[PDB]
Amino acid sequence: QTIKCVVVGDGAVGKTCLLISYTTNKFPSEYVPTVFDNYAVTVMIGGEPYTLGLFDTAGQEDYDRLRPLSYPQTDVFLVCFSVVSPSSFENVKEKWVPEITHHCPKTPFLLVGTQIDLRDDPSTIEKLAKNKQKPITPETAEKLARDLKAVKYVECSALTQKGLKNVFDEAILAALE
Amino acid sequence: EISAPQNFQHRVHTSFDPKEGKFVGLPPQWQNILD
Ligand SMILES: Nc1nc2c(ncn2[C@@H]2O[C@H](COP(=O)(O)OP(=O)(O)CP(=O)(O)O)[C@@H](O)[C@H]2O)c(=O)[nH]1
Ligand SMILES: [Cl-]
Ligand SMILES: [Mg+2]
Repeated sequence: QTIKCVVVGDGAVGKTCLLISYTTNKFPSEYVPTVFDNYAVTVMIGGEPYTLGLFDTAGQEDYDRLRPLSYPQTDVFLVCFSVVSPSSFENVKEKWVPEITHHCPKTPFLLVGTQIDLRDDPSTIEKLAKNKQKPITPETAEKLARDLKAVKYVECSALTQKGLKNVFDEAILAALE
Repeated sequence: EISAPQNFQHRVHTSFDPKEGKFVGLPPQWQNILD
């Protein structure tokens, strides 16, 4: 059978890189915003192969009416934010969870923190500090996941691949559960 | 355990085509909204 996994979240959060890094073990060398892309991979769990269908959506608000047309029969959502983008974290509560709830009320989702390799980056810590803000800690991310009311919180880096496979392994388990 | 993913396929790629001035490579359910 086919697992339908839909990835949502603000622009610049890193959804395309997350997916290309995992499905291909290559990091995209360019930034190109998404309207819509559908990729497929095959995964095997306990001897049983599954097609994992991965829906890469646009985080730009311009696609608010169109994006959800892709949400029917979703098995699991990845609701993404960048651990170094507080505005993307706020929109999880304000835009993204409300959106996927409305369309798919009984579908499980994971809260996914992206770009964790940038937490200890001096010059992104600087960019944040010029507007008196700071990265999101796991402690804070995990409260939001509990409260909002996700399967769990996972985080990763598409660039280093730290925790990346785990994100999708938990997505797969959520869909099959 | 769960295997690493295999047999990567890029099935749909939607873009806006400025020469034609319309989205191209659309999912079918978007198509009957936009075309
Ligand atoms: N350092 C670092 N950079 C990342 C990571 N993931 C993505 N990026 C960078 O962040 C930018 C945004 O990545 P992209 O994957 O296009 O984000 P997106 O969420 O798909 C944007 P849209 O919603 O418009 O499709 C790119 O410049 C990319 O190189 C990461 O884990 N680490
Ligand atoms: Cl399934
Ligand atoms: Mg993208």
